[PDB]
Order: sequence, then structure tokens, then C-alpha cells
Amino acid sequence: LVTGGATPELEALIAEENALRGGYSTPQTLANRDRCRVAQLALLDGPFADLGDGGCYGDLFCKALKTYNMLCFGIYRLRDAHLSTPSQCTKRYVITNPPYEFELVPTDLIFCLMQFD
Amino acid sequence: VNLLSIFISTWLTAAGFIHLVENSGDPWENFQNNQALTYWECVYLLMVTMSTVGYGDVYAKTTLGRLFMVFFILGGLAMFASYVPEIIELIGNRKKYGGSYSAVSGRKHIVVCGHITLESVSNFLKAFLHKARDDVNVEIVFLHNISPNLELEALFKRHFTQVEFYQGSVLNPHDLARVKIESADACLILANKYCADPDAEDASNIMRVISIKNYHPKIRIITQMLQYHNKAHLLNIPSWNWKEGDDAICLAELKLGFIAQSCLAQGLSTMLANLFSMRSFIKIEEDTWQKYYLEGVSNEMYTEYLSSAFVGLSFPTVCELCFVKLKLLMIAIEYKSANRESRILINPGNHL
Amino acid sequence: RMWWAFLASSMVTFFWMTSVKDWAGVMISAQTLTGRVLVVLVFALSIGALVIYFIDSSNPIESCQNFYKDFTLQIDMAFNVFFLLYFGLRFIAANDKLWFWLEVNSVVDFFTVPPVFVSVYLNRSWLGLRFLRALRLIQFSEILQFLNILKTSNSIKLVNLLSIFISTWLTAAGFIHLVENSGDPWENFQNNQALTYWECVYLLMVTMSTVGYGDVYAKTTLGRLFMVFFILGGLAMFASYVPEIIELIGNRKKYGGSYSAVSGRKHIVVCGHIT
Amino acid sequence: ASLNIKSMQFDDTTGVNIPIITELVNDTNVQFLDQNNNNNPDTELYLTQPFACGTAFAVSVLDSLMSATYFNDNILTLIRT
Repeated sequence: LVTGGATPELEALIAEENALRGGYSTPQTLANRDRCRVAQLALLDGPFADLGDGGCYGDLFCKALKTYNMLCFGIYRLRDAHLSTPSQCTKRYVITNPPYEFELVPTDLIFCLMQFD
Repeated sequence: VNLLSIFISTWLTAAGFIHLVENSGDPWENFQNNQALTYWECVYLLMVTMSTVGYGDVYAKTTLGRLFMVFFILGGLAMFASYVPEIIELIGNRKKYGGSYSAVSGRKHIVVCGHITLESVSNFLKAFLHKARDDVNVEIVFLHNISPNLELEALFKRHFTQVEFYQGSVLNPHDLARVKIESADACLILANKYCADPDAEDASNIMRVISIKNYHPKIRIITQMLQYHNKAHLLNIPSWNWKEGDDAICLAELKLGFIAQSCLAQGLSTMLANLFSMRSFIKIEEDTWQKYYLEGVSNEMYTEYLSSAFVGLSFPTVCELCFVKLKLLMIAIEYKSANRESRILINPGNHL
Repeated sequence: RMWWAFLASSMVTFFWMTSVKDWAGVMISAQTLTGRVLVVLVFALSIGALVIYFIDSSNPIESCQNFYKDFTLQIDMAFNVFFLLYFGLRFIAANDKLWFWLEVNSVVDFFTVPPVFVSVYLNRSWLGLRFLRALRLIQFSEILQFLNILKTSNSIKLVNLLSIFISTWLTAAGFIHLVENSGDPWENFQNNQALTYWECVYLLMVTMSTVGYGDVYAKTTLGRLFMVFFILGGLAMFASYVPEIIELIGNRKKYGGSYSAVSGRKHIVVCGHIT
Repeated sequence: ASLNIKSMQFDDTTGVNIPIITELVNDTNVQFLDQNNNNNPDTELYLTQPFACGTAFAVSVLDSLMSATYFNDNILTLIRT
């Protein structure tokens, strides 16, 4: 998850020379780019924007997985979103694996795994 | 034996002197002032005296008897003072941590070696001997060639019921036999993250791995490593079988990978750290951010074999069905192929 | 005196199968609650037997306690029944029966239970080596760990020291009491001293502290020999046992306390480079 | 370095057949060069496979050389030659 999909074979090639060598692009190597990456998506101006206004987390997860094959596994939520009074705090906290009935707010970020495009 | 022999000889000689003097009398008193003491009674008198007990039931009455008793007191005290320090504190020395671990049946145990100090042991015990951990039946056995200081001794005393320590070197086969490395579930090697030469310390850890695998090739070893390249040296040990549980945890690699993934998506490091860490259960009722955050913190990460009902279905379908029906989130799969070994695929596409 | 009969009895008693061994070992050790409650039960029964020993030692050693004459004899008979069953069941589970035949608890059992059986059989009781049951108070320390009462290792060590000291004190007092109530065999039991058990305890305490009053002391030859051997053993055990444990315990932090706020007095905290 | 050389692979073979001699300070570390499953890890220095094959040079043999020189001078004069 954290090393960018480093394979033991690449480790062996590094060990053979203690360096990273370039290589001409081939279909087999150009097909290695097709792996998911960690990303954060906002709900302001996108296909899921209408989900932000009180929509359930499960609906967003199912829609993302079905349409774009993005795996949403956490919410990055403003620390003062639950407060009724306005606040200037920009800091956010982490809510990993929310349940289906979780309610969203438009000012939320989604932790997701995106396929290569 | 010299001590015992000289002590018994002096005891018997003094008893004989007292017997001879007491049974005879004072020559100036015309041999009239005499007392009837058996030799064994004199032995009893001498031992009662030399213990500074002095019952008074048996004692010397003649002038020569009292004089010899006083000189026996003086000589015994002088000999004791001049003799006991050297010999007794030569003998009264015992090795504090030279014992051997006793393998209790039905109780697994692991052996922890490497850099063992206050900080490393404290961190390892906090992560391992956590209160929130329920089923921990393993006993931790530290093996290190440096005797612990006061703080480490106190820390070991605190966890005396599950933590033991032994003074030995993992590179010594005798010390490996002492801690019963054959019956150990696993060997965990800790490195010091703060050293002038990380390469030399990594080489030392690899030396320890080589020694442990030489003694018993089938044990499972988890070793902390400082630099990424040095992990290559762990592939030159034929006994090192990472497909059977042998693991190297590269501190720099994982640390900076967490940091870089946080750069890509901030807060990911906290999520990951909470996933594989154990947390005590805490209730928050007031509407705050802690209440929402703890609900996510309640989760952990597990591995499970997929049911045969899922076979033939694409990954998105299986994951969506698991989430909607089973209330589980499935993130990655272990794909085993004929061409290549098993590989971890995180969120594979619908083409799989 | 019929000390020969009981002494000979105790001396003679002194000198799928693996599945049965394991099954016995399951209910004897601390893994199961059955073994734990069995340990607590044998400890409580040992305490009761020691109390019965004190009560019977208030009486002369060469007594004629018939089975129906004194109830305490019947309760002690039941105690010995339980003890006999207990070590008989522990015997099979022994992986090395030879070593468990030469353990202190087994020795106490051999020197205690068969003498009681013979005393009940002949309806004439001899107050013999029944004080050895006190050696079953060291396990008290372990029991104070079973019920989750002792937590600090130093507290467990202190309880172990106290239990060992009390057991040795009572056992040596019992030896002295038995020897002095009777006489020397070569004097045909003519030089015997009327000495109660508590007087023997007091004498032993005065002796081990090297006070040595002399108001109560050993008179018989066997009594004096046992007193000398007790002095030797006490001095050797002290020298080889107190340094380690005591100088481990007798250590305290010099400046580990907390500040006590005195009302009507301000204070400041100075930190940093303090030399 | 010994194991790194032994684990190499070359295109026409492998590195286990490369002749190497390793200086070792400790006698107990000599057995680490033999990757075969030695049943007894308590064998003497001269009975280990790396020592018998000559692929390891234990520095401790110079103490035995000193002892032999004490017991017989001429031996040293031969060895140096």
C-alpha cells in the first residue's frame, strides 16, 4: 500500500546494482502502470456533489464502485463540521470505514483507491 | 572444605582446652575449684558462646577457664573479622541472570534479541503487551549480553508475569539453547534506530539472523532493519523463507512510505496506524469530533478466505455484495497464478 | 513408649497409562480451576491439621486417644484421609516418580499420615512428627497469587520470606518440643523436661536473635544437639539467603517524592541546567 | 561477503562453486559458511565442513602454532619457509 507496489523482482534488480536503471517501454512494462492509487476526492463540483447534501455514505460507495471502480474506505471530515456555529478551523479528522447509514456534508473528502486511466 | 575443616578443628581444640581446664582445678586453689564437664558439653558451650547466645546453663567457673574463655572470645572475633570478608564475599557471589528458561507446556513463548534498552523494550512492550489485547498467551524472553540498569530492571519487574530476561549472546549456541529457541514460536530482533553507522548495525542484525537460522532453520524470524538495501543480504540465507513467515520490517522504508502516502492523501498514516494498532474501548456521548473518530478507530484489519459462492465473480461485485449484505469492506485480494507467485492486488478492476 | 512402631511405619512409607497420568495432571495443576481449588483446599486442611496438632500437643505425647474417645482424633483421621488421597492421586501423574518421591511435601505426607493411621488403629496416639504440616504454608504465597490479591513481585517475595520464616520457626519449635517432652533413649526416657510448645517457640525466638536469656533452655542431649544444629542451620541460611533478597528490598529512591504544598507560602520551580 | 558471493548466479552456473577462502576471527563463526543442514551445531572447529575443505582460515591456529613453537622450535622454522 505505501511503497507504490514495489515488487520483489524490482528489489532483486536494485540489489544487483544498488541503482535504478531505465528501460525502453514495452507492452508488458506499459501494462504495469494499471494499479490503484490512493487519492482524496472532494464533493463540491463532481458527479458525487449531489451525494454530499445529506446523502448516505453507502450510496456514494456503491455508485463510485459501480461506475468508476473507486474504493471509498474513509471520510476526511472538517473538525468543526458538526458545530452549528461557523468556524475558521480548516483542520480535518479521519473516520475510517463509516457504516451505511452515515450522513455526509458537502465539505467532506473521500479516501479512495483510483484505477489507472 | 578448608573453611569447614579449620572451623571444626578450632571448635574441637577449644572444646578440648575448656574440658581440660574445667575438669582440673586452679593450682593455687589446691585443685579444689573444679567442675565436671563432659567433652560434648564443652562443645555445646563453645558453640553457644561463639554464636553470642550465652544461655548461661553451662559456663566456666575456674579462673583459668574464664581466662581461656575470654581469650577464645577475643581470638574468635579477631579471626572472624580478619577472615570472613575475603573468603565469604568471594563465595557469596551468584550470577543474577545466568539461569535457563523453563518451557511450560501449553504456553507459547517468543524470544526477543538485538538492541535491548529502556526505550526499545518499553516501546515493544507497549505495542505487544497491550491491555486491550485479549488472547495473548505468549511469554516474552529477552536475551541480551548487557545486564539491565535500574530502570530496565524495574520495567521487567512490572511485567514479571509475562516477561523474562537472560544475560547471553544470541550468537552463542549455548545461550541459544538456554532460552529454548527450539520451542520458541518466533524470534524478534530489535535494532537501534539512533546510531552513527546504520549499515554496521544492520550487518549485526543479519549476523544474528544467520546464527539463529544456523541453530534451528525452521524458526520464524521477524527482524527490524534500518536501511532498504541491506534487506538484500537476507535473501542470501537459504533458511530465510519469507513465504513461511520470515519478515524484515524496514523502518525507513515503511516510515517514508507512510509519509509519502500522507503527502498524496493527508490523514492516511493515521488511518493505517489505527488499523493494525489495538485500542482500548472508550465511550464518548457528547456530540464532538472524538465521538465520530472513535467509531472509525473501532475497526481493524483481517484476512479471510473467500467463500466458494464468490468464485467466478469480478472483484467489484464481490466487494459491493460484501459491503451491502455482510457489512464488510474488502480492499485487496491475493491473486495466485501459474506464471508468477502470489501477488497482492488492491482494488482490482472489473477485468479480474 | 511405642515411638518405634510409628517411626518404623513412617520410615517404611518413606522408601493408556500416560493418558491417566495426563488426566490426573489436568486437575492437579493451576491451569484448571479444579487444581486451584484443590491447592486452596489442601492448604486450608493443612492449617486445620496444624491447629489440631496444637490442641493435641497441649496433651502428653504418650496418650491413649481412642477412636471414639476424642472427636479431634476423628477430624484428624479425615484430614489424613484427604491428604492420602491427594498425594496418591499426585503420584501417578509424576513424569519422574523418583523425584516426586523425594520432595518435601511427599516426605511430610509419609511422616504424618501413616503414623495417624497406626495411632487410630491401635487406639493409642503418639504426638509425633505431625508438626511437619507447617511446611505446607510456603504455598500460601502462591495461593495469594491465585486469588489475584498479590500483584507486585516485591510483595510476593516478602510474603514468601515471611512464610518460609514462619514455617521454619514452627517446624524447629516442633522438633524441640517433641525431643524435650520425651527423653534420651540411652537414658531410658528418664531425663525429660515438661515444656509446652509455646515455650519452645519462645525459646527458639530467643535463640535465633542471639539474645539467649537462659530461663528456658535445652536440657536433654538430643535437645542440645538439635539446638546446636538449629543454630548452624539458621546462621548458614541467614548468611546465604538474606544478602540477595534483603539488599534487594532495602532500596528506596532518594528524591522520588512529591512536593507538599504549604499554605501561606509561595514557591517557584527552577529547572534547566542544574549543577 | 562470503554469502553474497555464494548466492550469485552467472550466465553460461552459480556461485556456490566459486573457490573462496575467508578469514574468520571466531571459531564459532566458521560454521556459518556451511549452508548445509548440520545436525550438530556443537562440532569442533576442525570437524566443520568449511575448515576441512580449506574454505575458511581460522586465525586461532596461530595460537596453536605458538604452542608448537614452544614445544619444538624447528617446526616454526619449517612453516615460515
